[PDB]
Amino acid sequence: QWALEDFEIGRPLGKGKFGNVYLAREKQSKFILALKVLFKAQLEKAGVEHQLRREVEIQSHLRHPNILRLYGYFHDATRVYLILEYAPLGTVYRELQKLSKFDEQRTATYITELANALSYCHSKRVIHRDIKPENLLLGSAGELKIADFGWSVHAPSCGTLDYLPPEMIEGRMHDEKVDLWSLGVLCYEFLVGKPPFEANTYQETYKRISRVEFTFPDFVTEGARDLISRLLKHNPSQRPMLREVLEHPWITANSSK
Ligand SMILES: Nc1nc(Nc2ccc(S(N)(=O)=O)cc2)nn1C(=O)c1c(F)cccc1F
Ligand SMILES: O=C(O)c1cc(-c2cccc(Br)c2)nc2c(F)cccc12
Repeated sequence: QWALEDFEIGRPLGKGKFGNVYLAREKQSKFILALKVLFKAQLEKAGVEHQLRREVEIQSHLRHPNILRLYGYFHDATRVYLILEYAPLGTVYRELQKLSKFDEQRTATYITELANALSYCHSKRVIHRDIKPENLLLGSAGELKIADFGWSVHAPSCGTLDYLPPEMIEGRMHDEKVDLWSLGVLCYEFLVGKPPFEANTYQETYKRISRVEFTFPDFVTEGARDLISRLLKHNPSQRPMLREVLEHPWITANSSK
């Protein structure tokens, strides 16, 4: 079905970890795509083979304009290859380093696209549990696309803690409401330029998250402060639904259609 000899490899798009993502073209069709090349050696050592097979399983079945498509896969003597959709405008992470922060218009648009992709995800019981600017790509029309379903499982079932909710950092039972916390973290970071629980240590970030310790800078408007505060609740049941988020007055007044 799939072999390396079917693709013309180009420029690197990102580096790992388990390996790199390269720009590639399918010889037979001239289809431009992105080839994630993971090394079997590193994947063992970490014991992620079950998780990756789980990711690929989930990601290949999903169909949404705000979820990055996985077209297929293959493997050789030492590497596993993922055939991904190529997002031409790069990462939201890189965009945020460039602009430092985003306006209300851009933030509400990204939050709408993210909530939509998450509603679709939850309607198939899939919980992402890893939404972060490094895992968000931008399509040719600048539309947001969720990219890494590595740490995703079926609800209700590590690096920097910045986007994880209290129930997850404490090891407790967590469900769909975990992704609603991530949304609040992202909405804050888009407007401020840094996540609300950021710190110089993991130990301190853990304290900040468990205690829900965030302050808004002066430029954060009332509407943004209301949506973020509602999302950043310790009790998961106290967080709103995705329907409520899409219908928030700050979202409806700044988003797009
Ligand atoms: N599948 C995919 N498409 C893109 N598009 C893209 C376009 C330009 C750039 S840039 N400005 O040169 O760094 C980067 C990516 N990335 N991508 C990935 O899997 C990917 C990812 F999710 C995270 C990090 C790196 C990646 F490579
Ligand atoms: O035994 C292998 O060759 C092997 C295969 C895969 C793999 C195959 C299809 C889809 C996906 Br996702 C992964 N992964 C491996 C791995 F992660 C480590 C060692 C061997 C394999």
